[PDB]
Amino acid sequence: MIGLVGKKVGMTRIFTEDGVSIPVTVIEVEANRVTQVKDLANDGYRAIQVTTGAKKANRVTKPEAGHFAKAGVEAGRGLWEFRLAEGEEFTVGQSISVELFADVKKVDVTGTSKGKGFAGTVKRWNFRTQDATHGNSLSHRVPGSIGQNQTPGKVFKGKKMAGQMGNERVTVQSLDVVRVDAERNLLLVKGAVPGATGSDLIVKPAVKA
Amino acid sequence: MKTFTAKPETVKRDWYVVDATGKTLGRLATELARRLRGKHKAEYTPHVDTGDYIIVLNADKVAVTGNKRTDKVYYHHTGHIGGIKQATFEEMIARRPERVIEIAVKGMLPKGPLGRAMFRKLKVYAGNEHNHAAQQPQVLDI
Amino acid sequence: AVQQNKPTRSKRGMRRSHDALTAVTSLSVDKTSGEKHLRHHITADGYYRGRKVIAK
RNA sequence: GCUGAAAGCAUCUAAGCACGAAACUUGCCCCGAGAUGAGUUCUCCCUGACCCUUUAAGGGUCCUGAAGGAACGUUGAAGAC
RNA sequence: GAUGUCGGCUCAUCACAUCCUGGGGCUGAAGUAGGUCCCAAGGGUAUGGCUGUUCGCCAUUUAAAGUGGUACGCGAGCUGG
RNA sequence: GUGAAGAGGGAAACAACCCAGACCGCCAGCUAAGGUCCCAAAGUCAUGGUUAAGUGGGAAACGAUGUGGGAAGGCCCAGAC
RNA sequence: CCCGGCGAGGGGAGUGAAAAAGAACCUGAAACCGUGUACGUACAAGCAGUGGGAGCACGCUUAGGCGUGUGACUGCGUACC
Ligand SMILES: C=CC[C@@H]1/C=C/C(=O)NC/C=C/C(C)=C/[C@@H](O)C[C@@H](F)Cc2nc(co2)C(=O)N2CCC[C@@H]2C(=O)O[C@@H]1[C@H](C)COC(=O)Nc1cc2ccccc2cn1
Repeated sequence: MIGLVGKKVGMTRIFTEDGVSIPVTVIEVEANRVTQVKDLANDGYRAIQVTTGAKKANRVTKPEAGHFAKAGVEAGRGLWEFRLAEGEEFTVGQSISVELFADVKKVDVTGTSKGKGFAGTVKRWNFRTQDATHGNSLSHRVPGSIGQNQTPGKVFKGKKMAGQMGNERVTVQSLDVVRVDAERNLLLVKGAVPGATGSDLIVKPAVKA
Repeated sequence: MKTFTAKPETVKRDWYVVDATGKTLGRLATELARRLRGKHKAEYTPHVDTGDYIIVLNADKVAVTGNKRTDKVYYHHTGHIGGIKQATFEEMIARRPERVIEIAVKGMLPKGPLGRAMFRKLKVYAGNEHNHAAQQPQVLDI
Repeated sequence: AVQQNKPTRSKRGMRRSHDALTAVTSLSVDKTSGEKHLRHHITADGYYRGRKVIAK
């Protein structure tokens, strides 16, 4: 089915009566308002565009304001699209709460991973470090060989090298749902999810099942 | 006097439409490339595109002799070392039947900027309907 | 480590295609002194936003 | 393997039909319209007056300067720049 | 009027005459476990003692510790026994 | 015999193979080897056959009711296979 | 006389046949580095030219369809000793 957009509040622990501690990631899932509904006759596919949160009226551009005004709903801090599974039907202005995850039992959480910046092969690709002694000359954490001789005479595409690490879209699948508190707009899922505190998260039910 | 040469600003390019149902792939693409280049015009000029626009319909119904419907392989490389992918004539027809005609014609056209422009005058569709009626394309039984 | 062929004037100019400088889009004007200054900086005389900030 | 002739039989095959593996195509994750074949959808903004002239996708003057963008500044669990 | 060699380290990539896993036929295949041949290259495919060693012997593991090509891959990447 | 000391055309590219020996010029014509569906100049030419393997466009001993043609022979309406 | 740090270095004035003869001084070549104008260039692959060749600009022209510069596209084409 469809998913929801939320914010990562942080992590804590839930104690059960059986003496177990469940690590949970708290996700604030406010009312998700539908801004646009796409069909096949006009767009070529079925989906819905949603928003959540709030934004400074003096900072909302006129194009964005007109997009929300056409739906008759307040503005948010972004826009996200969800596909429909051939049997779902929504309407503009419809508010979707976290109660939609009441009987799912598992979800997939997508977010933007933390940014490590320019990372080395040891950290980015788990390359084995060379000898710290025994004659090593300036080659302790360097990659080593990156190819072969007069044969192909080039470095193959996809070669594992240093470069940007993190700050990319990441999805974690099949996370257990621990609690659904609609009174507080909270969704507790067992385990860690991508991103830092305060980042945006897309929560969809598990597709593997 | 100097031999006549065509001008791309004064050359006349007509529009044609063709039905590919039951037609042999190679024996069809040959006439297309012949017309897309302009060899059928007395004003043919190798450094000018004197060809005509051609619409191809029902590309998903072309014919091939022998067992080429299952033994003909379309290889292509992606750039990575694994790279080498392949698809049969049947697989291509089901996935993207238009590429069968385009690939056959691209190989019969000259290689370079000019031949790359001739290919743009080819409009291939999988069905029997096109959205170029405004150009009034004339039927061509080729 | 070192080149096998001498690069050209062309490639030298291409590399320097990103070496050009950027001029200040505009200079700000003080309310009181009407002097011209960098934005968010004080003037040569010592004014800033018409308040007679440090002059000595 | 089924049915089944050439070959009165037989036969998995020649017509036709059904099963069949971590390989193949998908399904899962990520990039992705410089996909120059440059795509689609929604929304927002601009509704002057003249002159010259080898008179056209022409040039120039005055008025006008939107949406939005950039710049500057405070900065960031973003970042070599 | 210079194409720097063994082995080790780091990083690998392809082939299939396949070591493991997967699918099958025959068996002097009861079962368990094996033998042989066919299909299959998706992924995976030991640590240590001795020796400069590759190899090899030994000890102990593993579903398996595959065979080869890549200047007997890789010193403008390290080492120098 | 050619190259060396020899250009040109053909063999995809290829000093030595095939055709052929460049005094200069021409937006004239006939030919050689080799070729005439498109890339790419010229037959989607004509006539009668073969192949179904993309053989053509890579290869042996050997193996097989693949298929075409030919010369005989054996058993048969006393009823053959 | 003027800008400039009572500078360097320049701009005027003046000398002289000449200051583009001003002492970094007769003549003032080439490599090399620049400003300006015309044309071309951001889907196109390689000794960078050659043959063909559109368009643009400019000069002619007693329109005379010529010349100069540029060179989209295209056939051939792997420097010299
Ligand atoms: C110090 C001192 C060692 C001494 C000389 C050194 C030197 O001159 N360095 C200068 C480097 C020159 C280089 C690297 C030149 C390159 O541009 C081409 C290169 F790689 C190509 C290349 N080189 C090499 C191989 O292929 C080869 O062997 N070497 C290369 C490294 C040294 C070694 C070398 O030559 O060692 C020398 C040793 C005395 C040989 O011992 C032998 O028994 N030799 C031998 C064995 C034979 C058996 C059978 C028949 C006949 C034989 C004849 N000779």
